[PDB]
Amino acid sequence: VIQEPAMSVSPGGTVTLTCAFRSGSVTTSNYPSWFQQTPGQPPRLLIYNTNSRPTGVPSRFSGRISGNKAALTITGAQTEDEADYFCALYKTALNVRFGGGTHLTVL
Amino acid sequence: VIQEPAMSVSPGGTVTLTCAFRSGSVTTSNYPSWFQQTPGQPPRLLIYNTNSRPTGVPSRFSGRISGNKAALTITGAQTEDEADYFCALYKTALNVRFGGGTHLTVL
Amino acid sequence: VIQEPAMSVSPGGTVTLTCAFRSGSVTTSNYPSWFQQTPGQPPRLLIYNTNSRPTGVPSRFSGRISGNKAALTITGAQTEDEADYFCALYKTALNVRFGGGTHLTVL
Amino acid sequence: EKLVESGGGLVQPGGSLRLSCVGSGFTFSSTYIGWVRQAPGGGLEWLGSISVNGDITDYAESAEGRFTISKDNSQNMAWLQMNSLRTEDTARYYCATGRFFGIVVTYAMNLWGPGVEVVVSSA
Amino acid sequence: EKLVESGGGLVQPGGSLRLSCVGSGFTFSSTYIGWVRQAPGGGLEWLGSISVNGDITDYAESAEGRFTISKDNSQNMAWLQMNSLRTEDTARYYCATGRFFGIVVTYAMNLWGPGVEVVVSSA
Amino acid sequence: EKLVESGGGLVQPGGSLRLSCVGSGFTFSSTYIGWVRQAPGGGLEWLGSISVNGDITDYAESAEGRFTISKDNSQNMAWLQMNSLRTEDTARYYCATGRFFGIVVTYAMNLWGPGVEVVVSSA
Amino acid sequence: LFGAIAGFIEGGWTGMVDGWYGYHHQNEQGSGYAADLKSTQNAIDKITNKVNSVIEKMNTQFTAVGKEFNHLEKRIENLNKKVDDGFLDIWTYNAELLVLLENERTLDYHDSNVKNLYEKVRNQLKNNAKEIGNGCFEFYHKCDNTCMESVKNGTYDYPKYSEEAKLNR
Amino acid sequence: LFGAIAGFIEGGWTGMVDGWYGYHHQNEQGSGYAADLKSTQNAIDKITNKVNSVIEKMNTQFTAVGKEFNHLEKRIENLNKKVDDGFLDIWTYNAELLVLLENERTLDYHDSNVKNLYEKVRNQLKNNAKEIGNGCFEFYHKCDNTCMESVKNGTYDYPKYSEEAKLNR
Amino acid sequence: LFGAIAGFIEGGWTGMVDGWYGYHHQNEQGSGYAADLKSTQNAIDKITNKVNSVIEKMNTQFTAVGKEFNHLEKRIENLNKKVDDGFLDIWTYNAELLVLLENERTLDYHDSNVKNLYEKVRNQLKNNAKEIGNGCFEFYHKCDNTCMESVKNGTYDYPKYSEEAKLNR
Amino acid sequence: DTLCIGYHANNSTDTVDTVLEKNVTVTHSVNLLEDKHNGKLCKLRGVAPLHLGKCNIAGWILGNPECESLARSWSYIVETSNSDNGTCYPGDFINYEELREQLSSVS
Amino acid sequence: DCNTTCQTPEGAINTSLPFQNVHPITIGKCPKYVKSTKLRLATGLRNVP
Repeated sequence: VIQEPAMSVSPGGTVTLTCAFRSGSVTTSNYPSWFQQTPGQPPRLLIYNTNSRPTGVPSRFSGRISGNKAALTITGAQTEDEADYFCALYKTALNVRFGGGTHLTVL
Repeated sequence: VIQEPAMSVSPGGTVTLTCAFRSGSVTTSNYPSWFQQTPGQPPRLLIYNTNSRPTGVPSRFSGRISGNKAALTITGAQTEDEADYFCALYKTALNVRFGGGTHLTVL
Repeated sequence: VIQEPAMSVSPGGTVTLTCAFRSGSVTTSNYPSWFQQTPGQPPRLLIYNTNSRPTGVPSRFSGRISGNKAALTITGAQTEDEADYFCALYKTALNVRFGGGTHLTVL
Repeated sequence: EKLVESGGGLVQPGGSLRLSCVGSGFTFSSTYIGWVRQAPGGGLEWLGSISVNGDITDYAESAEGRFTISKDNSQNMAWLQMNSLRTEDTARYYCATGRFFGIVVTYAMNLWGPGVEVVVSSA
Repeated sequence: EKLVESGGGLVQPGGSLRLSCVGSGFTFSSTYIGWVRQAPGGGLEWLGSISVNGDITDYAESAEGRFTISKDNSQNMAWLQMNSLRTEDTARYYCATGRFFGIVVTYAMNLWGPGVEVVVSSA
Repeated sequence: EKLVESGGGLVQPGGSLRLSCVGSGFTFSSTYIGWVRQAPGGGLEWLGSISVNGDITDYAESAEGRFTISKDNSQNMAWLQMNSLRTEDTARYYCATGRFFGIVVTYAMNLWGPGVEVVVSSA
Repeated sequence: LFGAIAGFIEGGWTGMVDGWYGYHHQNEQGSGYAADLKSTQNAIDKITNKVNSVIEKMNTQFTAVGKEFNHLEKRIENLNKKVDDGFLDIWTYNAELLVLLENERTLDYHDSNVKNLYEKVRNQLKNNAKEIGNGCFEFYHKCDNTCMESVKNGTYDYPKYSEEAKLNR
Repeated sequence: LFGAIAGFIEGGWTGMVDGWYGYHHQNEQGSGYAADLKSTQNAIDKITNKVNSVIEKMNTQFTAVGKEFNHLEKRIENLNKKVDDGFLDIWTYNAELLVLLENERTLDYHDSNVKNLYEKVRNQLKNNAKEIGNGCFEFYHKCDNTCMESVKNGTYDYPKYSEEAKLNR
Repeated sequence: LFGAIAGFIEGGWTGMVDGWYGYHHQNEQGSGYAADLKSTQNAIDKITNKVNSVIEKMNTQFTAVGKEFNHLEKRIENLNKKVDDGFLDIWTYNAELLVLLENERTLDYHDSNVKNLYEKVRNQLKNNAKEIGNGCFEFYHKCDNTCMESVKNGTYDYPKYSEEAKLNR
Repeated sequence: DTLCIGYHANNSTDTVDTVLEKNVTVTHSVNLLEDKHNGKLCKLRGVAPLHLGKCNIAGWILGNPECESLARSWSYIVETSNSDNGTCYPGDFINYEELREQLSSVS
Repeated sequence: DCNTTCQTPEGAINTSLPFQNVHPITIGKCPKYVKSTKLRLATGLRNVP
């Protein structure tokens, strides 16, 4: 599982983070999940099942499958969106694989 | 198709205009339609299918089939309801027949 | 049909009137009904079918079946709730039996 | 929807009486009629009931064999006839029925007439 | 959803003319087209109609044998061809259709073009 | 709905340790338990997962043959046992599960514990 | 909209007056109407609850909307008018829309009840009867008043009448 | 939700342009589409009614929202601001929720219309046809355009084709 | 109201904990519970969107409700009280009605889901199975875990088991 | 011989919102919210507004020397960002806002 | 020179729809102001080609 090591945004801008396999394509059956983690707190689920946003997560987070890779879009990034972003891909109902974090910086 | 050449209404009053065949009876299968035309503008549909009123038509226009003739009732005639009124009756799906218009005057 | 001859309540209190048979158990099939009567007026239906409260009856009146006896609960008893409460129990669809009244006193 | 009762008054012991309940706002062909009495000191006592169709009539022990209930749907009227009246029958009588949203509920008595007084006295 | 008409003007009696109705905002493969005229003094007169699929076309008594109605879905256009015009055909012509919430209703005429003036005079 | 982990601390390289995750507000008989570790410098790493019924246990390649996951529903607790601990295992360990409106979703991890610190050093 | 009231059942029964939803049976012992009292009582309870919710949730308080201002306080009078007009607009829109929506809810609620009764009877009879289409069921086996009392109750003994129904089917 | 649109019937028809709901017939005389004009017109009338109810119930009236206050009337200005903000919040919440509710009601109404059309056709055909499942019906008896026009109209003659369908079943 | 929760399925399953809607299967290899994950996930998504729509559509803004008035400004104080009381009444009425209506909608949505799952399974099986009535289907053919996994998935092969099921029926 | 039941579908991109689903494509929609203006001050109820170019209500009512360049009736008054020519001589305009309110809609 | 029912400091508004987004301060019979961006009422089928 591969993520971009770091990307940057502007306050009030739109950013797209990408997650993909190293040896195959990503589909709905892999149930991509996106986690937001600050260094001193446990991770927070943002998007599961490529589309499902749990209650309490702000609407600016969206997910999709573009081409052969999962994508997380933040529209109108705020100053509190600067954190580590992790991607999870599934092979079976319980087999999970986490990707390396994508360090998002809000300028 | 037969209509009365002219009718008169007092402002805020109620009027009924009658459309009838020359050699038969008017029923639902004939699909009475009512049109309001000012002299310099294209006609405007008020009532279609004896009852139906398209969106945007004021609610003061109503239609029905009384006895053996279609009736268009204007309740609370305002100053803007002074125009020619035509009735259209259908034999088949595409075959239409208009009647000589009725000139409604608001006093 | 047996009822307690008298009960006392305090304003804003909670009371539970009890109605029971003398030779059997009270169930849903007996359709307990509760009536509120002031001395000079015809009775008022409060609860029917053990639970059902007709429209216009204040919500503080509730009914249920506790053990083998019907119970009418008044929560937040007010000054107007000083009347006689009667219980009616059914054997068939038309055979009724009224119980002795319970004279509730609001202090 | 109202019920109004008439025909009460003074009657000598051993005589007979007839009371009429007239309904307004609803047809008697779509409702049952129950007759209930209250003693001047005491509680409610169910006397009898006549069904919606008018075929099944059920009376209480104190009224079985003496009291007759009839219902004329055309006139929207119901009649209770008492025979062999005793001094124990001095009370206030009520005709009642149950209507919720325009239909009859036989296990409910929510429509009550004002009632009429019957006094059985030999004096 | 608009219909715009063109192709009118001066015509000598006994001549021929072609009138085009162009639709914007909807596809002609999902609508019927009706042609109706109004004399300078007088009322509306239905001339003809072409169906949604284009297979059935119907004309009036005064338009049968002279008038041809055709519809091209690719260009979203409808043509009325007049042949052997008389002086009684001097009128304002209209193309009409019925569309309620994006579907065709044949027995309604609520979408109307501005109309085009056709004058047939020998002077 | 909370999960609390305990049992961390210092372990000599080659030793064994047992971490316990305790749930409050929901029954462990209706949820799965996943164990995920995070190195002090680095990213998340999934260690293992035990199913709702407790019959299917799936481990990662870095924990297969060394790590054992068990779940006791009566005590509402889960245990992760390591018996091959190496110096690369110094990390913060997390028990997680997915609950949405009272039911389990195996492909989601929204409930997380605070995590416990496991240090594997000789000094 | 479920399609029973003014659907595959094209009309109500004026004769059946002892309930809201009911049955009409035709046997060699006679014909009759018989309302389903349980469903009728459930409907009465739920419509009663809806009426109570609409009426008894207002929470009104004592107030005096009238205010008097002098010639030099026109702005405050305009503010008071604005408040009154805004409240009037909000309340009229809310009341109209609420009544319009709950009328739909009630009518579809009744239409669902009729359908549910029809499906309960149909699933209870299975292939012992034939579905006419008007909303009726013609029995393949001759069964008496007890049989239809059982069908109304919900205790139809299919195995009892199956062999009898097989021969005539 | 009833289960027809985006369900048992997995997809709409772009080729059908004469109505919202309809039939596709495949015969020996040729295939074709044909809308159900009555159901489509009923749907049009009810949707027009819903739009009219949403629009023509607002009952607006003449007003001038803006008010001017000097520097010693800050409290009254703040009161005016409070009124304006309260009305704004009420109207925005009501508008959003109203649109969200009516959208689901409209979509469910369409789904119910499709399901009712399917149920009417199924009840007409009975065992003379076999349900494939896509929303289609394969006839056990060869029947021509008159038969399908009768099915669409609602005058299918079951006993006429019962004998022919029994042989092929 | 569709008739499935508290209707022809009289009770819920406590042992089925891996979803909201599911199947209990009984073969000769053993009995078990298995939830329908797709329907459950769809229900989760829709309930989440409803909760979000109710919550994050309020659109609040910074305000200071409290005002202070002297003893000669009682009319303005009463106007402020009128504004506050009117807003309170509007909000309490709207909140209660909103909650009740969406509770109706949610319960009916779950009922619909259960009924649609039952209808899907029934349309898959057809006459290869007998409808017991409680929500169960007795197979006329002996089919193992693969067959029931196919029924759950939606790939049941009716022709494969038609001949086997015809003999036992 | 087959008879299939189906429904309409088109190439419409129009999207509506539902309490259960977002971004739902539909065949047709109507707009309940207009956000377009003509960028143009115009007559209200038929009567044209009173336009105060460089003056304000105080200057216009008092007759400022820079105001002779400027109606028996008007629907509303229009000021401008550069309406500074008012009370040229310094002082206070008592109940100025009251006068502005009273002069807004003369007949 | 127009004829409008609702006026705002930035232009006139056609008062035919119940809700408006243009400007809070309004003169005349005006649609109600809402802080929303899209208010579309569904009138046709769900589009499933």
